[PDB]
Amino acid sequence: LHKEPATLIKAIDGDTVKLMYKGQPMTFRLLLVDTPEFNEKYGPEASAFTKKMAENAKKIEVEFDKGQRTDKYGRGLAYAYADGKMVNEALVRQGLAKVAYVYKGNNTHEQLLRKAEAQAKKEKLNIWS
Ligand SMILES: Cc1cn([C@H]2C[C@H](OP(=O)(O)O)[C@@H](COP(=O)(O)O)O2)c(=O)[nH]c1=O
Ligand SMILES: [Ca+2]
Repeated sequence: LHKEPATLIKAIDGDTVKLMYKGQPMTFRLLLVDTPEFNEKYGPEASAFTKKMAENAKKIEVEFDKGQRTDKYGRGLAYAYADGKMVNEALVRQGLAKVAYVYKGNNTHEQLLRKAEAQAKKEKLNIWS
């Protein structure tokens, strides 16, 4: 897999963000994770976490997996990075997302994220508290 450039257009919530990619606006949904909706417990914390990570970043990149690159809603499916740090992983490590939506053929970083979820659970962080 490889990283490609994008720029932030707007934070949306914990697991979706509006980025410009190959010069076009797109909503990206983060692969392999599920944040609470804003209206749910830890939703506002998840939104804030992703917003801060994306806005503070000097460099945003997206990394598509081997399979589908857009979902049935026209959302781009990617791993997102802020200054080299994967947002998907960071959310899970902080207990602000669960590993979820692991479809065959778009699951390259599954075990990395499960290891992060285990550590968040051990620490009883946020959604595991
Ligand atoms: C993360 C992800 C979601 N989806 C679809 C599955 C779910 O369909 P349904 O809407 O019918 O539940 C929805 C969950 O996204 P959200 O968590 O953003 O709601 O997005 C994919 O198709 N591929 C994916 O990789
Ligand atoms: Ca969600």
